[PDB]
Parts: sequence; structure tokens; C-alpha cells
Amino acid sequence: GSSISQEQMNEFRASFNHFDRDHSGTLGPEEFKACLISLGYDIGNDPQGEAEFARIMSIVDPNRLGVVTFQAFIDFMSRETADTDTADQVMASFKILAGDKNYITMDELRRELPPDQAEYCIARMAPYTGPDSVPGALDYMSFSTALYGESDL
Ligand SMILES: [Ca+2]
Repeated sequence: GSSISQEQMNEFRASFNHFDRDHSGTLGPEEFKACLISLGYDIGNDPQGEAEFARIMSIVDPNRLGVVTFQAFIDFMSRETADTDTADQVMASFKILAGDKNYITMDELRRELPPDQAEYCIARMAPYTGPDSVPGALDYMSFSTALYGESDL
């Protein structure tokens, strides 16, 4: 319950060189939008989202150099704490995280996600618990599409 972590921004600042088309240490407009694909951005390759992407490109330029910097990228990363349609792509990572197992532990989500994104994921994930279960197991693939408790009202 504190949004992005200091550690999340510290490992995610490395994404500054991950998708960097020219490796300038900064993602430009067409470059930033490509980096963001792997994060599950709120924009897409459509004419409306490219305008909104440019709206963000203006706020992730705090140095007025026209390029996205490490301290700028975090601005989007803290938004990650809200739902998206692209979010299906990023949630696919839970299968890689699990590897072979049919459930993920809360601890495994809390390995790749130090921040609130871990608790967000844990909450919507299917509650696999009981004595036959290990403490803090969740079904990553059979997760609740109805969120943590937004049913049977
Ligand atoms: Ca660049």
C-alpha cells in the first residue's frame, strides 16, 4: 500500500537501456512507446493511443530534452498499479515465474515485484490455501477474473 517501491524503480530504471533503440541511455518517442509494450501500457498502436502516448511523452520529459530518462520511466511504472487490457501480456510472466508448477507462491510474486504490484497480483489471484496447501499459494492461471471480492453482493 505505498505504490512503487524504491527497489522497483531501481531495477526498472535499467529498462532505460533494455529497449533503447539507439542505446543513448534514454528512450525517445517511438522508442519509449516500444519499451512500454512489455510493461502493458494504457496506449496502443491506434490513432487515439498514439496521441495519449504523446501526452505522456510530454510528462516523462522532466528535463526538457525530448527523451525519456530513468527518473521519467518511473512515472509510468507507478501507474502499473491500475488495470489494463494490455495487462494480459504482462500477467503471462507468472507462468514463467512458476516454471512447471500449477500455482505460484505469494513469495514468488514478491520476488519479481517488491512494490504494491505484488499485493495487487496476490489479491486477484486464486486463493489456494488450506492444510494441504503451503502458506501463501495462489493459482496464477486460474486467478479470479472477478477480482479479490467483487462478487456475491
Ligand atoms: Ca534512444
